[PDB]
Amino acid sequence: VVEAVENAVARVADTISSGPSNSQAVPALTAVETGHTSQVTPSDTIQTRHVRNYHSRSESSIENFLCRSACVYMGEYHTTNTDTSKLFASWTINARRMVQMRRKLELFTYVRFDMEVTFVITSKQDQGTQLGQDMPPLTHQIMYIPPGGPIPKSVTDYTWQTSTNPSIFWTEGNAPPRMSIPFISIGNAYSNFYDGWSHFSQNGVYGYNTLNHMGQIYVRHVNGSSPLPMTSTVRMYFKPKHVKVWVPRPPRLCQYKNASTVNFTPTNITEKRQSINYIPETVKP
Amino acid sequence: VVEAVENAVARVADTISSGPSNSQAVPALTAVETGHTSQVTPSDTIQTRHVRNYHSRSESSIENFLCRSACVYMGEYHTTNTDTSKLFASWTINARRMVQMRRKLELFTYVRFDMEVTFVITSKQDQGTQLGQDMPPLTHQIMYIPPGGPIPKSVTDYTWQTSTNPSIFWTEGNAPPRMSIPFISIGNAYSNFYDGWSHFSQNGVYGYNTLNHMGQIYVRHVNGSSPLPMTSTVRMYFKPKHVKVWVPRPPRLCQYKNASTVNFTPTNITEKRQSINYIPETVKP
Amino acid sequence: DRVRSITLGNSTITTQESANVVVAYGRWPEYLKDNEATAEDQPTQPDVATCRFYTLESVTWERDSPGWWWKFPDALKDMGLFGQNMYYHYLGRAGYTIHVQCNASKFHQGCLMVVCVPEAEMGCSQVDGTVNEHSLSEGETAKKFASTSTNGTNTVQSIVTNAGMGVGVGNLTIFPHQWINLRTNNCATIVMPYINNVPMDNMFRHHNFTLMIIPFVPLDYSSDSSTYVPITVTVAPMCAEYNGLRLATSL
Amino acid sequence: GLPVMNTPGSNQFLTSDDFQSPSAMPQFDVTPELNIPGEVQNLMEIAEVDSVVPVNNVEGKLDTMEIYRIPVQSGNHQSSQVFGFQVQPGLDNVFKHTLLGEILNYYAHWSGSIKLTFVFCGSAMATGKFLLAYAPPGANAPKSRKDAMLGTHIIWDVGLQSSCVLCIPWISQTHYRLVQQDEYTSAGNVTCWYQTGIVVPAGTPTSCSIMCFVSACNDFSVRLLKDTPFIEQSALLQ
Amino acid sequence: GLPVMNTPGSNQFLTSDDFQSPSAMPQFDVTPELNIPGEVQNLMEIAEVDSVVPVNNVEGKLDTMEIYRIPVQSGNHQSSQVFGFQVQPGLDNVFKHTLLGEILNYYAHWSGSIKLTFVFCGSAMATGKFLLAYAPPGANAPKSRKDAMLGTHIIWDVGLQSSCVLCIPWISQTHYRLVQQDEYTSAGNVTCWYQTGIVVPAGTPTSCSIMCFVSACNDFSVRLLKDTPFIEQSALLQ
Amino acid sequence: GLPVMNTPGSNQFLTSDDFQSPSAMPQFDVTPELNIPGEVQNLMEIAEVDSVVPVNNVEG
Amino acid sequence: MGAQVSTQKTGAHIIHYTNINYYKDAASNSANRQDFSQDPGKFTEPVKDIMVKSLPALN
Amino acid sequence: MGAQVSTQKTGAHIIHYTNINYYKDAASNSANRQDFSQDPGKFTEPVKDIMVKSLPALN
Amino acid sequence: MGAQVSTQKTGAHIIHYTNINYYKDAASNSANRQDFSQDPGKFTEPVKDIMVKSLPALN
Ligand SMILES: CCCCCCCCCCCCC/C=C/[C@H](O)[C@H](N)CO
Ligand SMILES: CCCCCCCCCCCCC/C=C/[C@H](O)[C@H](N)CO
Repeated sequence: VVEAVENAVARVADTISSGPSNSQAVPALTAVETGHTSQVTPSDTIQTRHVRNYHSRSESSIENFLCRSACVYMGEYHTTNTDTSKLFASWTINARRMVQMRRKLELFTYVRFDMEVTFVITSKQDQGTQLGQDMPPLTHQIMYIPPGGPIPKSVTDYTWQTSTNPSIFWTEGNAPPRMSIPFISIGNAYSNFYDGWSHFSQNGVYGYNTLNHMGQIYVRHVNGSSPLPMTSTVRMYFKPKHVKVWVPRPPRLCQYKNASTVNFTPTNITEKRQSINYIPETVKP
Repeated sequence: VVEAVENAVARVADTISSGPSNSQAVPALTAVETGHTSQVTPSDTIQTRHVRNYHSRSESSIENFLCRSACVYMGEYHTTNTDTSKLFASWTINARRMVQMRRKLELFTYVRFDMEVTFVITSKQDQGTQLGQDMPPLTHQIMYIPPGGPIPKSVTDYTWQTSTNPSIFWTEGNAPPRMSIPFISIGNAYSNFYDGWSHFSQNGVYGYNTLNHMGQIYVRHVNGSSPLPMTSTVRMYFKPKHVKVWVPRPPRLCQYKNASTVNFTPTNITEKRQSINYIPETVKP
Repeated sequence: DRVRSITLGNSTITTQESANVVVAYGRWPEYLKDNEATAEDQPTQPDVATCRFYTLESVTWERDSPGWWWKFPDALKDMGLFGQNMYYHYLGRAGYTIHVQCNASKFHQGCLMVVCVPEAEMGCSQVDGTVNEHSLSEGETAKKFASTSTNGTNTVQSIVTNAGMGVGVGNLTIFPHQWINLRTNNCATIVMPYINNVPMDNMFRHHNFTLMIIPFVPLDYSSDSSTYVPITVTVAPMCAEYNGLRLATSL
Repeated sequence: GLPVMNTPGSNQFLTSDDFQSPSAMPQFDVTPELNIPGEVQNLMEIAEVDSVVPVNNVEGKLDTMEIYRIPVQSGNHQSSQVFGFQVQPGLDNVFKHTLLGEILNYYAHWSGSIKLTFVFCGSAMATGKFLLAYAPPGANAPKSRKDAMLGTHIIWDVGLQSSCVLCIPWISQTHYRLVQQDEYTSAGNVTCWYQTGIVVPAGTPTSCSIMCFVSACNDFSVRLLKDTPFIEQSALLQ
Repeated sequence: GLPVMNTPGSNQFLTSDDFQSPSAMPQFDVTPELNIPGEVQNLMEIAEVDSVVPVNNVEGKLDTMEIYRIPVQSGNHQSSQVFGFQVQPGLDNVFKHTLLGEILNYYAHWSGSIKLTFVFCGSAMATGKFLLAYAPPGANAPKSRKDAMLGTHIIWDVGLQSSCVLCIPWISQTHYRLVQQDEYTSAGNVTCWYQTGIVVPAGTPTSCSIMCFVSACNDFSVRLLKDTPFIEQSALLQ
Repeated sequence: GLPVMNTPGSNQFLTSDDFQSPSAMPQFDVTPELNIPGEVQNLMEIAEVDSVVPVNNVEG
Repeated sequence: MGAQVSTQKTGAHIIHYTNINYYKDAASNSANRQDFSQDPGKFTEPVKDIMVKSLPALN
Repeated sequence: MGAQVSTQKTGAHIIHYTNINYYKDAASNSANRQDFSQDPGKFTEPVKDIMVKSLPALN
Repeated sequence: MGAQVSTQKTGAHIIHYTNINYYKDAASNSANRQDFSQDPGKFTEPVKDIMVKSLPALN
């Protein structure tokens, strides 16, 4: 069986031919007080020729705009140390620490989508005086813990049994690991802004951290080895797909300060020029 | 040829609209002495609006509940030693040594399914004063011995010929090995609890070990090498599929003591609070 | 074409110099339907005791005035039976009709922007800090935008150019809005539906939208023209529903 | 051969994957299926069965049957409250080890209505009436019968039928609540009061007890599987 | 098995690929979809909305509302020019932080017509007429009303309608221009002049101001996605 | 998954191969085609045009 | 060629997939994740005489 | 065998492709890059009374 | 399933092949090596009046 699926191409409007006019129709006179934006084209104000326009608005749809991978977290962890908390990495899941993807997401109030997640892991040797040894390939474990699950205390804790938590095992020299996640929220859509509190007495925690609660990630080395110490760095990449967004907002002007708040320092509207009439001259012999 | 298979979605019941009432129907008066559980809904006791409910009970079916991989065994073995019994690992097959999967399985009296088995093998260097050598990739052999087969005495025993036993050969740096096993029991379904003996005189062995008898696993290094000693650890993961279960039971309250018995230490029913009326106040300015 | 009349409950507004009416995203308020509900108890719908125009207190537009904002709900929690139905239930839901009035003579000048911002989350003047609710809202009294950068603790960073949200104030036209240009009209009207990511919500915990009034062209006049020019707001809830009746909460 | 290209995710072990794999025992012939009574097809069938709630979980009673009995008696005790607890079916000590609680602790999200059945276990000559009330979140718990009567309640009259059902209906702003409940997804409280009092004739014991059963309704469901925090070990062979 | 051969590109991570991948949560049941007002389907819907242009971006006014007002007054000021700027919707300081500018800075190529709306915010008793002119590239910007009148222009008469639209039509030798405009893809300039002057009666303020709004027409489009230069950090947790 | 076996020639770069490859710019919208005069379809069209021969190629 | 086509798990308020079996034993097939039946009356109502729920339980 | 055939993105002035779904969940499918709808009037014309654009806005 | 079958390049004096497109963009397809058109008169005979070749070129 084969099924033919049709794809409607969507191009921009053609401009029509127009001639001289002398009448009572005033397309160029409006009133912005109504909250309405004028729908006037060049053919209403000047004389125009007919043009057949073949341009398409395909790369500005929301799906093509948001469906690319971006880094959201980077972290380090060791194979040998004297701290036992630096032997594994762990963090809470969100998209608020890297400013590019998070400014791109905050153009809208609410978003809903599935996700594709990729990891990029690299290792390196720690600076020691005596070098020289052959080491077998390293293996890494990534575990996702939804809220309420037990938390590892070390790299040999029983919790890495991962009986019900989903985990990834990977070894260096292969393709980067990848998996997809569905839309997981107790609400009908994700919320990027929340003008409210956590306690009914209008106090407690304000803003975004009240609503996310999506678990944690833990990463470790599996070998448990290496008399000479090594160091690994893990980077995580998000890619949304099957997207829907609501209620657009003005883009962020000020620089970000931290991952919890919308706090900012006052910034200008733009940079200056000489005077309200200044023109740069570019046609000179 | 293509065959279309239909999947019936199963959602929860809608709540219907209900108004005031004054009659002799008493839906809220029952008697628990009968052993019957009351089938009353909110619309029988209060006034309700009509709601169309789209929620589905898909993740609480037995198959989705049990079809995940869990660790059931971990073991160590060396390439060089002075014991010749620590050069290979061996164990009897069951699912009673890791408490998470075994508590999950014991919600039912009888179970029947096929299995998917995965192995995760890692190696490491033994702590010596002089390091530095290049070692070729290591290869490992896993052999399953059904009850009655000959038992290896060393890592060079003839029994690793594996002429009729199924074995796996694997080398480090590849994907983890995996294979599937059908439902192998002389009974019609597996038994998680057995309130009986092995001898007709009502003595001998009591309980679970009377009925399982499913063979052993042996694992070794194939290289037979390494003037500097190494150590490997093997972990085994089970995943049941095509499941059926019977006769549900109350979940285990006390902690487990050993893998043979159901022995326990007396535990409380829950933890305490201040008094039978205690309420935590959370609405305070 | 410039005259309009709006009736709700036992209240009516007339106007003789209106521009038009903005319907936020082409959507009128309506009640919750059966295939979108999650709460199971029968809801209450008062329908004329709550859905009527309430008037707040007025502000004075001066020659150097930065602007004002209110938070909705929590500006109507002491208004008649709407406030009482807010205090006894756990869940509420309503749309709104907003009407802003400001009149002046043909010898005055000035221009105001009237905008409704959903989920307007604000920042503190201390960047290593958090806001409190008194700095966000004073009920029926308005908060005041500032003229420069603010300092000190516990106050909101309120210089008008950033609108206290870290954006450019000239882009707020992305939201539902109108203008009051003193030579053209004397009132603005916005009809706002219920906008949230869940079908109902608690009305004390969550501010659904902020109302901002920002002058772009200051007020000016000459020798002996009137100096006192007030601005007045009037709001009416629509399709109001409540769920989860228990004893009255106390703030 | 056929040209191919490997994508990210190759050669990984995901513990919730669903693939095919070769059989280590080709053409093995399994034992025929037997029709054993009591087959289970969904975990929600177990959560719809009543189980006894340990309402009296105070110091000194955690290992006796007294943990299950609610005490009532005759005389003027109207100002005294009978019992009260929060609605947290997987979090509160009162509900966490029951059947419904044990099933919920394998999941992260729950939704639906909850049934509480009360049974009077006094003599056949004792009479009385009680008020059973559920309050929604947003206020503090009631301190008197007058406050409690304003929420969702039922008046139970003791007679030839021994049992009365209080149904807690799903009233929430979100579709699901967390099993690990916080202040944002709170669900309210339940309280009991004397509506008239207990009256007995001469020759009867004065004190009586009440028992409470919990179960789930036919609109109930859970999601987001996780591991449970009630079982643990410190080494293998356990 | 089946014979195959691997091609170049195997085992690489391209950040704009489109493949299938296994699910880490098999058979997860998502929350039903709600019909929230204000759904967006294309970024061009946002760029077609008017936003205010900061035409008066001179020293000392970058953080006040005065940055948005264009000053005009009564008396003989015909020889003075009102305002002027280049047409660089993603490059010039005048246009770069508006809605249209902010959308264009995510892209490399743009094309289409541009709408500028002007609103007079003086008293109801003031009268005047203005000339709004757009000149194509190839010459220097006009220095007088006589030069400016030779290009594409409109004469705005102030009255009961407060707003006048100057439409800049797409006149270009290439199909697309660069968002980072150079001399090769220049687009021209816009200037304003007094056509008659402002006349007021006694008792009215003499000075008035004009405001300008920018938006895109229905033949507008962009392409070649890129990262924006307006946001940046020096370390994580920002 | 599906059982497979790799043949000789795997993971090589032949500079005259003809395979498919993933796009680094998904759904990019190209400029429309213009009808420019003088389109060439085969190199033999150029060799059929006369050109002048340097017959007198002697020293100086 | 012995292909099965069935619907995918979606939401509510192109959507089907294809499967081929590669092996000779049915124990090699993937899990049956899309079968949702119920029979709760076996555990909640195991009584000989039917109880109406609007009538008294006794008498 | 549950194959979808659809047209490719080309220019203007052999062109279709084939897809098979391999997984049971729809969250595993690839992105929907070929849906191009618009509704700008929701943001640019949100007024109760219609405005003709050749007529005056007021009076 | 959107398969194209076409003839192979052979000699003169079983021979066809199959192709499937895997990607959504046409820039991902393989080269068009089997299109052989010609129009030499554009470069060799670009004159307004036709020249017969058995007649004199002039007179
Ligand atoms: C260990 C294998 C699985 C790896 C775990 C990855 C799962 C990550 C949880 C999915 C969360 C994706 C949606 C969250 C993003 C935020 O909602 C956005 N910033 C908008 O709110
Ligand atoms: C060497 C390659 C094959 C690897 C050998 C693995 C075969 C394992 C035997 C299958 C046993 C699976 C069923 C046993 C589990 C118990 O029955 C459960 N705990 C319930 O009784």
